[PDB]
Amino acid sequence: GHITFAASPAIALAALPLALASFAREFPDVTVNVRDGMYPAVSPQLRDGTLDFALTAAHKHDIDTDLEAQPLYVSDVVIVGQRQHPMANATRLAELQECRWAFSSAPRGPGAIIRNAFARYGLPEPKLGLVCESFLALPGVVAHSDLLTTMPRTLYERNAFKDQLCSIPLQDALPNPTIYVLRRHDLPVTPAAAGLIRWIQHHAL
Repeated sequence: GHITFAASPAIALAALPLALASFAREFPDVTVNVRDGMYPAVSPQLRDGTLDFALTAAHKHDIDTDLEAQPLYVSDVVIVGQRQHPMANATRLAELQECRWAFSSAPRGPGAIIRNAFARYGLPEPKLGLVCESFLALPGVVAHSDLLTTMPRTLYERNAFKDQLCSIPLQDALPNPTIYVLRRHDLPVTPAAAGLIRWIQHHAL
């Protein structure tokens, strides 16, 4: 009667608090253990049963065979800088090509989202200003610098420095990651876990 799971920052900030409230009404007897986790770091923990499931970005084709992937949603990735950044009003990635970036976490390694974005539009590599694996730390770091970064729209909307940040109004396309429910496919689902996932799905809409 316990559920142990990991959640992405976007989910942890909006869907999760509402989902745990609704879930606790329906299953008042189940104790939840929630933690951060991103793929591929969660993979060993999913494999060995220490996590029941992880809600995380990943890429369909790049997930260990042991795991199934129920896609929930495509995240909304935004580019974020300090509010009066010289590139605040930029609409094309080429206009950003000389900025320094805070490379943020992603399944394929820090900055993978912006590097992939720059690559797909025929640009050279984005310039590395620093690596910030902590989504907790990221908004305050960017607010106190002229670094740009990428983050989930949910983090951009819900962080303690929101009054000191902007989102770049891009007309170019960012490779949005798909958020999955990741879990051993040989693990039957309990109605408790399944219901918690439905609630998270419901409130992330």
